Amino acid sequence: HIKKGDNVKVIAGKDKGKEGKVIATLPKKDRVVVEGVNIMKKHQKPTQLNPEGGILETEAAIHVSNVQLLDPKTNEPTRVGYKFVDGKKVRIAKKSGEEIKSN
Amino acid sequence: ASTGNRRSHALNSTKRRWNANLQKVRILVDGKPKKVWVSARALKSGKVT
Amino acid sequence: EARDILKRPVITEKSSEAMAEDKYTFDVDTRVNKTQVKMAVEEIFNVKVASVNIMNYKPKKKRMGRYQGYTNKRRKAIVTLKEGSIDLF
Amino acid sequence: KAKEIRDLTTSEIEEQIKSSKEELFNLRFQLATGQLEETARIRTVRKTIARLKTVAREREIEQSKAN
RNA sequence: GUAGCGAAAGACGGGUGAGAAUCCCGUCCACCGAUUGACUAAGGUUUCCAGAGGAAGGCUCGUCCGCUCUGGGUUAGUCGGGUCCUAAGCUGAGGCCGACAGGCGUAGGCGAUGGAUAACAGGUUGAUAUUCCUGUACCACCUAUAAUCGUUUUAAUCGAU
RNA sequence: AGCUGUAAGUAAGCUUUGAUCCAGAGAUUUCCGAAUGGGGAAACCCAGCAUGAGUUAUGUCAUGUUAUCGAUAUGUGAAUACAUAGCAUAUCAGAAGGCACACCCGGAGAACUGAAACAUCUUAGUACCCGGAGGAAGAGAAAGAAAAUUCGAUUCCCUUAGUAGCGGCGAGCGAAAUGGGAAGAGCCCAAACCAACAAGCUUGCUUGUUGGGGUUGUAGGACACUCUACGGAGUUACAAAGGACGACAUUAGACGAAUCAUCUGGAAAGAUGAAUCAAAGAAGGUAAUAAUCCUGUAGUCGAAAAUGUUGUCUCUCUUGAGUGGAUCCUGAGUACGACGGAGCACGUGAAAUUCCGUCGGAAUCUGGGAGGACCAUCUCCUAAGGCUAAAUACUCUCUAGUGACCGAUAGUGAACCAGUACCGUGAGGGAAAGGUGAAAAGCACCCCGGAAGGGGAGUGAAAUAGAACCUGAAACCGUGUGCU
Repeated sequence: HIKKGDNVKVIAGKDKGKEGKVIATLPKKDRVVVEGVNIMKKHQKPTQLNPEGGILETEAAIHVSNVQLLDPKTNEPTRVGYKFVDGKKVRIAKKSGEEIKSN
Repeated sequence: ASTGNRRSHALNSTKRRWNANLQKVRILVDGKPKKVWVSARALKSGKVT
Repeated sequence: EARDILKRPVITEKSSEAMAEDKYTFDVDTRVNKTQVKMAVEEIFNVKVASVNIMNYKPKKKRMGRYQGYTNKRRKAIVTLKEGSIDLF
Repeated sequence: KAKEIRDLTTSEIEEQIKSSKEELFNLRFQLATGQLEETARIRTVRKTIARLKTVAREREIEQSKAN
């Protein structure tokens, strides 16, 4: 269960073994979006505040289960758990101790 | 209640009532002497006039 | 009350031509009478009011792609000023 | 405010209510005469008035919890 | 590719268009004329008026409205109704009757198709007009304004239950 | 850490002071509808009174209030002199009226049908009309049944048995006695006693009022005889402990397992190599089928109204004082029966329970009285005089949690716009149509006619996968080629 500033590895899909940073999250349908990963080619018409339009090569959302956090100590994909430190809940890395993310 | 049958000689049946023998008399209900219907059996031994 | 009873102005070409004279057209609450409308525009815009006419507009049938329904009903007031003016735009 | 709206002196609330209602009136008036372009104020002014009536109700109930 | 296309007189010129026996303008001709004219009821409920495309709609096309957008659009002291009156009826406290449910009925209520009640001339829009504007009136209610009636019984006033 | 329902995308704010969410508690809650101020063609119209704002004042507006019978105190009080009614008040408005009519109890109650109509009978005391309550009623601590040697205060629900019986002895209808589950929980008026009160009365008595007394007799009480009380304790009841009453559930709930990597088409979840930590280790949903992603399952702590609700649970219980039944009491239009009918399995009668109308009329200790025709023996009551217990019924869909089941002419008429289109004046009748996601990435871009095409283009692991991304088939029908 991952957050907006994280650094992930993709474990399933066309990009596989690639890594990246998540940049939006869309949690009510479980789809993160990672930079450099799952690039679409959108046919975008001429808009009122735009030129005729491009092939718009941007990232498409990927399901959240194809992505795993990288252990900060060993750089392996790991699952996460929760440690309770002083009423606060932190994510731990399940092969080591804490993984710190704010961005 | 008080419905039942009328029966013929060949034992046919038609529904029929039995009415009480109401008579209108002046009794002493609470306050005034009031006129009311009451059966003859009821003022055989029940209620003053 | 007095400021929930005037709801909107009405801007149309007919209403503009009325504002060539001293007439102003508002959409008002549908339960108010026209004494209250006279008193409310005198209280709010600080003017003196000659007369006010009023009319009810029925609900209007409408369509949006196999959804049918009605508009709201409207109560339109047209108030004639005696002196003063009102700077809506 | 919305905490220390409860700290207001039950006539600041009354004047605050009618000031907020005049503000809402001007906003609705200039939405129609189509120069508003920041239409999110209308909603928050409504909720302010809602805030202001709610506490002014509950003072009343506490004013009769004693009498 | 049959029956049918629902009574009736149209012709030509111009225009507009991707495209016209069809739409618009013109001229001539024709039909109804105690009405296929003009108003008012009931009934219907946005069909009314402007723009623009009509994918369907119309016993064509759109190059109209009866699809879309709004631009819309209905203004009353005097018009027609309610704040008045009652008819036929319908209801009806108490009352009478009735297995129940309920029926009848008194004063009273409600109830127009009847009675009562104050406005006309001109101007004006794409769309309303005795309603808007201009003029001239009329009818009510309330408050000030003054001479007049001055046992307040009576007195023109009050005024019946 | 995102969010602004469905019915999508901006302005936006939040905001770490915690948004959006999820539970709990409160506040607001237009108008109609027993609608109840009066009226009315629901969702509207018209008022009054009292405050309040406004106004020179009215008009206007706002806030309260204004529909019958009960209770407190009364008050007045026409035909007819007071009274009492009625009456008009003042108050609580008290209380009526709110129903899934599925189960339950009552009232009233068909017919087609069966008999190879039927009319007796059956269908059937059925439909569903009306009224009640409700989380039931009935019954009941017995004139109770059982008839052996009785029995279980009762009571109510799954064996005898298609037996006994009833029956145009036809069609058909159809028991009970002899027991499992569950299990008792006892109250009145009556007898006299006593103490006060008043009235009559002449203070004697009587009348009545309030209270303790007692509810079954092969006796209970005044008594008449004789000598004990909180012993036990007890809430579902009559004393309640209403209690600190000792766990509502430990219910909101929420946190909270443990696995996995490599190679060939998009990915493995195919072939290699491994693993899971104990109360979970059990299923089941995610471009590829993780008993180890979402999660449960196990564990955790657990909060409002909670308190398992108890083993002292304040008050406070009821230790029973044994003989007789000798005299009194033991229930009134009544037991008690005739006449018409109904219900009892039973076709009304030779009837042991109920209704109408009429009759009438008992008894007391030598008691009387009652029990499917009469008199002696057996059981019962001390019927009618009265009552009231739990365990005993039942689920629209309430609510949550689940399954050789509906798998969508479906439990549903309707898993989509459904009691909707539409049809009918109205009661009413009543459809069709369901279905990405791998991801809109939905043919920018670009080129010839409005629609529609042809090209490229694409997120396109695959558009004869283009809005008919649930794909998607068939057949009927087509239509243009051709071999004979």
